[PDB]
Parts: sequence; C-alpha cells; structure tokens
Amino acid sequence: MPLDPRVEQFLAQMPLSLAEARQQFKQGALLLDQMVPPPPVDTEDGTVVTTHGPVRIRRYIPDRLRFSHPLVFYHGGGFVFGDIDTHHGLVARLCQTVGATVISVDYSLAPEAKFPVPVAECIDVARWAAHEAPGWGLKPSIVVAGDSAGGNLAAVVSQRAKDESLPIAAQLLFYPALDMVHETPSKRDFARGYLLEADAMQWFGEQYLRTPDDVSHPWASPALSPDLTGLPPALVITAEYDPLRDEGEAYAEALRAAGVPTEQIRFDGMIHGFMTMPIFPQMEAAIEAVARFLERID
Ligand SMILES: CCCC(=O)Oc1ccc([N+](=O)[O-])cc1
Ligand SMILES: CCCC(=O)Oc1ccc([N+](=O)[O-])cc1
Repeated sequence: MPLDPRVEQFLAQMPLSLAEARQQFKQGALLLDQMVPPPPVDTEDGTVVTTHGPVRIRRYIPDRLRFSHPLVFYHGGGFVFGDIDTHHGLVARLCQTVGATVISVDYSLAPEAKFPVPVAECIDVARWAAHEAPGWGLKPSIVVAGDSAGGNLAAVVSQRAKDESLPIAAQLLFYPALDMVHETPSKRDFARGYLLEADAMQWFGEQYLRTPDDVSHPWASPALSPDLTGLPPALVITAEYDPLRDEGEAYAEALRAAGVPTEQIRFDGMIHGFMTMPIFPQMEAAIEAVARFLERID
C-alpha cells in the first residue's frame, strides 16, 4: 500500500558526540511540538527510589479522570536517546484523550547504564505506581505502555509481572522492538530509508547490551519467550514501512494464540516513530485506538 502522502514529504525533506546526537534528537522532537503544539495538561515531577537509584518521573493528570488504572509509559529512543520531554506530545495526548493518570518514566540511558538496568528500573516504577494507585482513587493494576525501545520495556515488564508480583491490567506496544536475534522480512526490506535504519539499530544494541550474547536473553528479546499464556491484554500497533513491523505483528499473533486478549493494528503507509510525530493525523488516530482498547479493559 503506498506511503502516506505527508510521510513521503517528511522523508523527502530529511537531511557527532553522544551529547550532540542526544541534543539533536531532542531538538527534532521540540521542532515537531512547535509545529503541532500539545494539549495543555497538569503535571507533577517526582522521583522514584529504584534498585538502581533514583528515577525521575512525571505524572500527568487528565482534565477529567475517566479510566480506572494508572498508565506507566516508557519512552523510546533505542535505549540511548529520548526523555520525558521528547515524549511529552504523546503522553499529554494519551492522558487527556484516554482520561487517565500517566506516569512517564525517565529510565537510565545507555551506554552509561547497560542492559538490564532499565528493565529493573521500569519494573520498580511499575510497582511504585501499583502501590500509589489507591491513593489516586484508582485500581492497583497498572497499564504499561511504550514506543519502540519503550515498547520493548513494556513487553518485558509485562512478561516479568507475575513473577515480580506486579498487577498489570494491559500492555500497549507502539511499534516495539521485541526480537534482537532474528531477521524478519520487514527488517531486511525496510532497513534503509524509513527513518529507523539497520545500522542505527546495530549501534543501539552495541550501546545497550553488555555482550552480543545478550540478544538471546528474554529480557532483551521478549519475543523469544516460549510461554505467553496468562500475559496482560495487549494492544500492538505497528507501522507498515517499519523494519520492526514483522516482529511486532508476529508477537501479537503469538499472544492471540496463547489466549491473551489482543488487538493488532497496522497503520498502512506509516513509518516507525509516527506516534511521536504530530504532523501525521495517524498519531491521534492511534491514540484514539488506545482509548477504545482501554474502554474494553474494565
Ligand atoms: C526507538 C527505536 C528503538 C530501537 O530501534 O531499539 C532497538 C535496539 C536494538 C535493536 N537490535 O539490536 O536489534 C533493535 C531495536
Ligand atoms: C544487535 C547486536 C549488538 C551487539 O552484538 O551488541 C554488542 C556487541 C559487542 C559488545 N562488546 O563486546 O562490547 C557488546 C554488545
């Protein structure tokens, strides 16, 4: 199916120290937010004590609370880039459109922290949120969410939840990375030219993982886990022209066949990252998909 027209234009107009590349990634996100300002939203900064140190968070409070579970959101950026500010545009809209409290998490970035530190941190924040939820007038079961690398973290947290005594009501995976071991057709075919590229993904893995053997670890590659029974209800959103598409859709099919309530939505003509790119109407359509999915959770 053809590239979305606006996506095609964006790709057509596209043209370093670690610090410079981080700043560049942040300038890119600010630019998009200037083009399509986020909705106003009440927020409160805070810090969660985790097993790997303090982790900054931002709690988003909807104008009108309509959803009975807190969302815990883990930003993407290949485990190296991104923060609460880069993902504000998405989180503010999730909060106001769903009508949910959202905890946005500033987990520790690679290469300064390596696998599996961010996983641990993200588990700890999820547990904190479950504990706090009654004091917010909410159910203790949380919804975890993330894009890309953040979708990886949401998926892994979801797999660890029962063993970690963590009540999780649902998982929202936005074009997640899930399998660092296997080539898929999409990973081969869309490896260059669609914003997320092969060589970038290799580099991210080099920064995040301790050794190449870590690719086979289920906390890096959750798609490898043989038993998906009993995992939380899943919304899995993919982009058609995304190297990560195929592993996302395959994981959704495996969840479904393991009896997990699963909604799988591919946005045709779209690319990786579209849910933090408000120049595309499909970002808000996907956020509407989230609200409609969460309506069904109870
Ligand atoms: C937001 C982008 C997330 C991303 O590309 O994360 C990845 C990190 C490593 C691998 N890999 O080693 O294959 C893939 C994705
Ligand atoms: C996508 C695979 C990336 C990978 O193999 O990551 C690493 C490679 C080499 C080292 N190392 O030996 O330091 C660590 C991770």
